[PDB]
Amino acid sequence: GSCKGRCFELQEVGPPDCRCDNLCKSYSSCCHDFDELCLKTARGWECTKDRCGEVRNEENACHCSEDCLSRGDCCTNYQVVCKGESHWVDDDCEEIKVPECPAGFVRPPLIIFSVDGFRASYMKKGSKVMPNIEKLRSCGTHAPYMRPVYPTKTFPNLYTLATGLYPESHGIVGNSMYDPVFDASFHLRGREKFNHRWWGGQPLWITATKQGVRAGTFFWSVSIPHERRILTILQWLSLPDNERPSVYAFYSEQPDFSGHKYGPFGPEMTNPLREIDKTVGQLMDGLKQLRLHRCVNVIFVGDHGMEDVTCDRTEFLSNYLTNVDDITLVPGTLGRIRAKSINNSKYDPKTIIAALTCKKPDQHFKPYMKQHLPKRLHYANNRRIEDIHLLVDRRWHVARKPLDCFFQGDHGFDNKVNSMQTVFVGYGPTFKYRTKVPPFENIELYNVMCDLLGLKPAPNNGTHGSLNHLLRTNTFRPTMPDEVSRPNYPGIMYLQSEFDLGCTCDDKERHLLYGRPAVLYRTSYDILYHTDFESGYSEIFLMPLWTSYTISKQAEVSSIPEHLTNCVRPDVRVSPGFSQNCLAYKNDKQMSYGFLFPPYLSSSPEAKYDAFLVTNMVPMYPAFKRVWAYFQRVLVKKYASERNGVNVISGPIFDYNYDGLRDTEDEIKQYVEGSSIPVPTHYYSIITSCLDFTQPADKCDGPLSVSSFILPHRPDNDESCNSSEDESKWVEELMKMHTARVRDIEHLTGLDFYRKTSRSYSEILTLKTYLHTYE
Ligand SMILES: CC(C)CCC[C@@H](C)[C@H]1CC[C@H]2[C@@H]3[C@H](O)C=C4C[C@@H](O)CC[C@]4(C)[C@H]3CC[C@]12C
Ligand SMILES: *[C@@H]1O[C@H](CO)[C@@H](O[C@@H]2O[C@H](CO)[C@@H](O)[C@H](O)[C@H]2NC(C)=O)[C@H](O)[C@H]1NC(C)=O
Ligand SMILES: CCCCCn1cc(-c2cc(=O)c3c(O)cc(O)cc3o2)c2ccccc21
Ligand SMILES: [Ca+2]
Ligand SMILES: [Ca+2]
Ligand SMILES: [Zn+2]
Repeated sequence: GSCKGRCFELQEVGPPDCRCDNLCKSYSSCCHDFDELCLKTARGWECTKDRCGEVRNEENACHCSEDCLSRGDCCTNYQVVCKGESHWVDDDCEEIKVPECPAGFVRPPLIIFSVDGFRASYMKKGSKVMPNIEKLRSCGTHAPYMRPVYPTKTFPNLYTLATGLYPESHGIVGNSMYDPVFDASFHLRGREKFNHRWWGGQPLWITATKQGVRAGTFFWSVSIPHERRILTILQWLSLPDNERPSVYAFYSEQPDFSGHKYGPFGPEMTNPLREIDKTVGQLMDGLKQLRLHRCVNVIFVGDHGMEDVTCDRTEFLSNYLTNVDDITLVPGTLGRIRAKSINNSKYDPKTIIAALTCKKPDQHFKPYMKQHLPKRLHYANNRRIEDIHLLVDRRWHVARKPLDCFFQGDHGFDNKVNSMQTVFVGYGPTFKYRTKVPPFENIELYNVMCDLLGLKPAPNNGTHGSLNHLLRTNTFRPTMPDEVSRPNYPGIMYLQSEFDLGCTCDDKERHLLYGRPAVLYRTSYDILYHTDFESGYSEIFLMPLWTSYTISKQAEVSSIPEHLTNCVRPDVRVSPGFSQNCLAYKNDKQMSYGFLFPPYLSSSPEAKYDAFLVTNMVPMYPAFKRVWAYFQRVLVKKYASERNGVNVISGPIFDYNYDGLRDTEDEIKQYVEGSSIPVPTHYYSIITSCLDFTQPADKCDGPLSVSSFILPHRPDNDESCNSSEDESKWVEELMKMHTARVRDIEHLTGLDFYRKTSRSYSEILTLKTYLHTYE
């Protein structure tokens, strides 16, 4: 019934003994004396010279008594003021080669310092307003920025951070959520968020406790001031080895709060950024007091950035739809449209998005069926994610009615938007000294954090080892996956006369730079060699899985000879039974065909004939052919001209269940008419070259540069409002919106790339997780 000596305990209490927890206020279960005993504030949070040696007065917020550090409740500045010790920030950075921890510490403790809406750019704008944060960044390990997940909202990103899962896998797909199985709605305000049914995956505090590592409460009630959070964590860290947690978490509502009201770049942002730094100096001044400042690994990390957004730049559905009253919309920086199923006869998904498509000359949102959203967002495979999505342009909002400024800043946009980028910093013995690392995605932190705790990570969407360059120790050693299916290498097995495919034609080492892609599923494929390209032909999918070729910088482009314009030749190396039939494409009136290796980049007039081989043909819609033709005839040579050659790996992807995973033969829903030939949901291409552009791609002795895409194989070009103009106007913009990581293609193909490079597997992993933003 009382909180005496019970304040901020870690005791797991189901009913009934009343509560003194860090979250007792959010639950309303605080024992009554929590405010007086636990939420002390008297005499502030910093020692003054007059308070030094003071007799202990329990009522003071913190203590400057000589018994204070025996009790572990000194103000964080006790030794600075009282014992004449230097502020951590004023001390010069010294490398922490080994963790200098008290005896009995089994693990280097870990502290996660989370900050809401910390734009990556704030770091510069504040080298002098954030002296403590800047010493952690300069002397520890830091990235220029960290990519948040989409939606770039607080809960999806904080839980992604806790799980290493995309929102669609852990289920916090948004700050607000309807779940049809539950018939219930989740909101940032309410007690529904406290129900465990919403929270999938395995968050870091569960991974640790299940493995015998104790955790402090990652969640703080807002009524608990930040200073008191720093004192509690510093107090948990003084507990005996039995009770002492290994991992801790501090959260700041700032600067998201001020970035919302005043905007991201207001001069008013400064003092928020300074308040945060003082809370860092309190933690590091606190840690140094405990002589834990060279023992604890500290992570400074945000959830998302802040963008200039005002209620003035708001598109209203009522201007595009007829029955805005028969729809539910999750509004703002992203759109989700569901049917108000009651009074909802007229609601038809197809009519809705047609009415929202390219209706205004400068439409600041695009409709999207979730499945057609860019694959790099991985935002479709959850029942809480509505089919209809509105991808809103940065700096804009979407709302139902004009009747829905108080805010100059907001966020939630696409996660490639630079204003949505956030910060990561690592400081401590397991982290690297004075070291910098490339921007990485926040789905990879979970593995690093398990590593820093010696925890076996739960299955997640990070690529374990992609971030080993962050750490001096706690090494996780990645191993290349093993080839499941092995390639058959066919020869001239059959005769041109044995083929009755209805295919007609007026016939008459350099390309596999980084080794053969591994096929990591059970199938039957043939490596096919040609002058200009190499391919792995799926006898199951009657198409190549991968097609690899190299186009040098000086390469010439050539037109399709008009006598071969509709030429499809039969490959003697592969069975009539394991080949497509041109007849199918004739019958299929909406389906046409394309080629993985472009005939435009043939090396000779004679070589070009290979490009017309039936084993290089794939189902392509006439609308997509516009996109692919442009990429093949124009952009490859352009990339080669810019990057001093490029190796290219193109192919099909099948993901009708939009799970981001290779489709099985049964998962395929669309085939060519009367054919066993599958229609891909997307086409991919991996474009690689030497990061050192003075070295051609084929003679590259160092790091690699890649850009990749997963272009959607759509029967129309309605995604492109400028599709009517020349492809010079729209194609590349489309391909930029569907930038992809090689990793993302590996999942969608079951293929493993870069297995035969000169680089370490760690580097290559880092390379497969890279996403070319074009921002
Ligand atoms: C009102 C705000 C100040 C706080 C909101 C807190 C809420 C999001 C947090 C508080 C307790 C959290 C759960 C707790 O850690 C136990 C686990 C079990 C694990 O398997 C999945 C996650 C889960 C349920 C946490 C979910 C988030 C919770 C409810
Ligand atoms: C993100 O991680 C989850 C966790 O593994 C992946 O979902 C699992 O995938 C495996 C492999 O196919 C299945 O055996 C599991 O059944 C899946 N999860 C569950 C709960 O069943 C998910 O595929 C990953 N996402 C991506 C895009 O790779
Ligand atoms: C290794 C994992 C690191 C992530 C830590 N992490 C902190 C959360 C947090 C804590 C609060 O105290 C809080 C608040 O006081 C007000 C508010 O609006 C939101 C708030 O969220 C949070 C939530 C969901 C998943 C993860 C989380
Ligand atoms: Ca990954
Ligand atoms: Ca799939
Ligand atoms: Zn947030």
